[PDB]
Amino acid sequence: IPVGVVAVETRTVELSIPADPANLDSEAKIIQQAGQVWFPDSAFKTYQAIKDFNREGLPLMVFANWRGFSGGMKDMYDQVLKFGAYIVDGLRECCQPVLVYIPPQAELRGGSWVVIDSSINPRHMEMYADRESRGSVLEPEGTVEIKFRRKDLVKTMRRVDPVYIHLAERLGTPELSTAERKELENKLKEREEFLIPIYHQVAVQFADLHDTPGRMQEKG
Amino acid sequence: IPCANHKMHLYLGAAKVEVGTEVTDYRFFVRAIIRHSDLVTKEASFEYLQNEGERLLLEAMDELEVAFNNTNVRTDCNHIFLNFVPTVIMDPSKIEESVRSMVMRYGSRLWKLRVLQAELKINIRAIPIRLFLTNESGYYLDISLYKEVTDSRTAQIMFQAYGDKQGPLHGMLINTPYVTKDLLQSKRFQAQSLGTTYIYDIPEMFRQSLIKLWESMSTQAFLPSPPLPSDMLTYTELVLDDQGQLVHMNRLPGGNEIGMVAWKMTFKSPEYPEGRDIIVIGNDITYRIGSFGPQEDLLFLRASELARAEGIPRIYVSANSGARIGLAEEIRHMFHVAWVDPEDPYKGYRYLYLTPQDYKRVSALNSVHCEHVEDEGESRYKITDIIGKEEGIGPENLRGSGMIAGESSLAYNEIITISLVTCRAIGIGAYLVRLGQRTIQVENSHLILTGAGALNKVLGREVYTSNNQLGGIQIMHNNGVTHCTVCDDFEGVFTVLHWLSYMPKSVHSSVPLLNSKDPIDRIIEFVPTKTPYDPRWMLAGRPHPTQKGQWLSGFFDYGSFSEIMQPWAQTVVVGRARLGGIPVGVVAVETRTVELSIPADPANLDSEAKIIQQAGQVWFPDSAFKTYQAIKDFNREGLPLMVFANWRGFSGGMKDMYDQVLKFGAYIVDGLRECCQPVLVYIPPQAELRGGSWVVIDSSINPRHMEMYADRESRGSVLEPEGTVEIK
Amino acid sequence: VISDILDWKTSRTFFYWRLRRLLLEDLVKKKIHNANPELTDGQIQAMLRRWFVEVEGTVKAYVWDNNKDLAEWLEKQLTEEDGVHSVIEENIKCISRDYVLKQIRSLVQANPEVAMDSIIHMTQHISPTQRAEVIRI
Amino acid sequence: LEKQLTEEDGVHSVIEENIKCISRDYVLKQIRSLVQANPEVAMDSIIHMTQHISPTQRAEVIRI
Ligand SMILES: *C(=O)CCCC[C@@H]1SC[C@@H]2NC(=O)N[C@@H]21
Ligand SMILES: *C(=O)CCCC[C@@H]1SC[C@@H]2NC(=O)N[C@@H]21
Repeated sequence: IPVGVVAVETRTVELSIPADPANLDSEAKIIQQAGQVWFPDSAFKTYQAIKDFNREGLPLMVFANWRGFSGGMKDMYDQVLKFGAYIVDGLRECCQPVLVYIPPQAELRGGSWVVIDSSINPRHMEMYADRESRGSVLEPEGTVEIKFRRKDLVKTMRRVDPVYIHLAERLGTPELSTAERKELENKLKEREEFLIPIYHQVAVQFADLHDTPGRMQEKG
Repeated sequence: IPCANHKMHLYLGAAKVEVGTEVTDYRFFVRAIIRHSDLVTKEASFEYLQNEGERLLLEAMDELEVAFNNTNVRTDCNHIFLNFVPTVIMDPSKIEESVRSMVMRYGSRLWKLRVLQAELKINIRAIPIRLFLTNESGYYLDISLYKEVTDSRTAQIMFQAYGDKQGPLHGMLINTPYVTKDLLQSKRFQAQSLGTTYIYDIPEMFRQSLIKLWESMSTQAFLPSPPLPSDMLTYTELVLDDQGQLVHMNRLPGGNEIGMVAWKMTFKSPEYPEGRDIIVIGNDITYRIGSFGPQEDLLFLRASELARAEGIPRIYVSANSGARIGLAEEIRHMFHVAWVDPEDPYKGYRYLYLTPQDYKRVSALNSVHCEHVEDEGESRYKITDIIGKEEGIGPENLRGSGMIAGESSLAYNEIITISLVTCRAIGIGAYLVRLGQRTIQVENSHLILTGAGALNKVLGREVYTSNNQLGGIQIMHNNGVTHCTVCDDFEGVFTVLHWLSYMPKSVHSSVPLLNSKDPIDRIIEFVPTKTPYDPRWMLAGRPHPTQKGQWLSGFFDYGSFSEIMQPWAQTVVVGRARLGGIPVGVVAVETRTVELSIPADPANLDSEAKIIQQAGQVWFPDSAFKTYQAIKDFNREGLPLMVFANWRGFSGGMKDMYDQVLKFGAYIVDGLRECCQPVLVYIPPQAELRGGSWVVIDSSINPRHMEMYADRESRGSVLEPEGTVEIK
Repeated sequence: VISDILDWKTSRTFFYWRLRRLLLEDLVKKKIHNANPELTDGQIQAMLRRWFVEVEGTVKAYVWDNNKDLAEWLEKQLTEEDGVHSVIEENIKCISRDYVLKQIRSLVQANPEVAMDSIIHMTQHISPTQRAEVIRI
Repeated sequence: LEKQLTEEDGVHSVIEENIKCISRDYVLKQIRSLVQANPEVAMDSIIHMTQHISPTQRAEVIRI
């Protein structure tokens, strides 16, 4: 069965821009482009492919692994937003089946979902996910930076770490002594600070449990 | 609070609260006493009133400035009271005029100092009068006037107004205390504290802007007498029922339970003085900061559906934070870590789990999916998926966002869509703006997909400082995203209405025609020359350079020309104008050389800013794409095109060929083939069309609508004369 | 390849009257198209040209390449009702009537199997003399 | 579905019969809609659709 194919590069690539010989003050440039990102050029290429295959009369098989759009100054100046809109306008005019599949070890995050969501063209578009897939608005790091800052991490440690629990319970005893309270406070400070990176990894794991395909299946 | 010149007695007041709720309302009160002998008026008290008003107002503001900066309690509604001892003989209306002017000229400072109420006591001749001023959002000043009347049954005294606009204090006791903020306040305050207008103040702005519109257009066309402001705008709020359908409801402002509000507005404009309809949709920045949820998305969708069903414009006011996110807090305080080494946690953990005591309290909610395991001799429920009992934070917001995005893409092709950016838009919000393709951007607002902080986290260093570096005017207005920039929300509303005055009231209506004050039968006084000139001079006209007065007329009606996307692709000019009262879209060509400035990305330390010289009478990738955008937008808007074609061809250099000039040149053709309105191409004098620039606007593309005309001082061919002699 | 050669100083007037003509023509052409959506552009334009001559007369047939005069005539046909009654509207109505009649005939002739299912309903809301003709023939 | 779409003169594809029912009723509704929305043409088409009919059908036309 012939199909159109869209897929995503995950390796880093080098874009080489030549120098114009009519401007002796110009220079050639190499720009690193990361994978799993939509740049102006790749977004426009995707739009071209979608439109061309719609006219050709073929269904689309999309292997979607985008972590979002580039928000840097230079891609915003080079009109990434416009081409991102073009993608939507392209998918809305599909007349053939459009099947989106999230491969294993792939994720869709935020802006990259809302432009290929099946709600654009409900009659034709479908979405499927692997078991090793992820999908959400924000990656786990960006979620913990908002909802699980250090204060809440410490609150978590208060009920987990045996050492920190023992010290916190000991300091709760009324009128032990000045010196002992000072020592306990310093021990608590050192222990809670020492345990931050591990509980940070725990936090992002917790947030990751919110981005699973089981949730997406329950929500429809 | 002590101060210099202690005739201006300053107090700081804190609202009385119970032992529960804390104090959040703090207000300054300036209470001044003005002592002076009585005045005998021989039309000689005007200077006294004006000078004392100005002097006392300035002193009040100065003392309040000092005391305002000396503390940090974050006051909201500061008040000034000026009690004048002397009696003056004056008509109260004249006092009203004087106070009005004095307050308006210094309204900016009063706004900065959060002075919202003011009272002035003064005796006439003697009968006391009390002037009550409300100065909220800085476009409209409300002045009321009351007399104190003692004709009561008890020893209590009450206010009596003058019948015309009795106002809230009519029949109220003069000793009414000052209240402690209300429904609208503490939400209006937050919104203004973010640099944006509160949502439920938007209708009022429209009304006041319409007034300005009826004034502004009075110099362009013969307009009828304007109706009173109470008949210029009427609106109904659009709310959701329990099923998800729209209900037309009349209720008090500030009663929204979701972050989205919409109205159907009917108003009378100079071009349609019988009433035209629009749908207005807006984000409430103060409701769960920004944040599209599922219900907000649904309301947006249903209102857009209404607009398409009626065929009327849709106005979107963007102040949001993108898709709503959240975390399942009911699990956050229950889970335990299964450590690899419970004594040394730095060798990893295997999983997260709930104990039976926690699992039994959530399993009936479908908030978490766990599997029973036996580990370390303990019964555990290992977590595999978290769902969350709270709706509106999960992946349902992705679907919803996509849903409304599709709606916008459809709306642009059926109705008019205009977007105004007042605070900020992140992510989906930006797309919702872009999909309207008609964007007004307030100063100090930004359209981004990713915040600066996230980018700094990803890149590993403090690359970006402000979100305005990513989506501010200096990017969005120069790359063709924003059409027009305004200084505040009120000007933005005005600009929306201004644009609407050129276009049909509905998709099923003709273009609005005006009875213009610029005669059709005149001649054009400005003549295009052979040397470079500003294309605006022929479109609109110029000040007569010989004299000080005297305007040299152009092609289009005087004052009707409005340019859009001005700094982007400056080799071509696009805009709206009127010809004899007939609105048209305008395309024209720059013949002067322009300088394109390209900034350097701070994320690439090896980048450099560049200046590129762009000649006139040439199609470049940017100017070609701009022309395509204009054509497509005016075809959807419903206006005919007037093209002043003066292109010598496309750029064939390496760098413009690499930057895809050919593609955009093709887009021009595809745009013109879909015109449904008249397209009139005119070659001005001392203008030429050569080669590639003709074949893309030739009337053969759309023969039913396109026409070409030439002046006597025009030229047109495949090749210029030099290129022809070099061959033949 | 061009329609005409214009002077710059007087272009304002020309383009005003031309655009006014074209917009009015668009209105009437849309009405014609809705009366018979199966017409093409040449047919529509020819209908308008013929109707102008037929109503005004052949001596006035030269008054066509005159944007002012013809715009005024079109406006009178489009803006006035219950009065002159806009003869052009009557011709448009003729087109619409014949078009729907052709659709009816086309559907029944392409599909005779439905002819007797609609024959009843269209012989109900008729005058008794019309019913007499139905019975007689 | 393939069996219903690819096989003819045989099983005869019952789904095709249901589609034909829809098509028949739709064109009938169009006829009724045009005459009811515009009675003035009812007697201009009444003749032509009573020509290519069986004599018994003509008898029913006369009788009613
Ligand atoms: C990779 O992790 C995300 C890359 C996002 C784009 C980056 S950020 C700064 C650079 N500027 C730009 O336009 N793109 C680059
Ligand atoms: C001016 O007479 C015609 C300008 C054509 C484009 C020129 S040629 C070399 C430069 N490179 C480029 O891309 N544009 C410039």
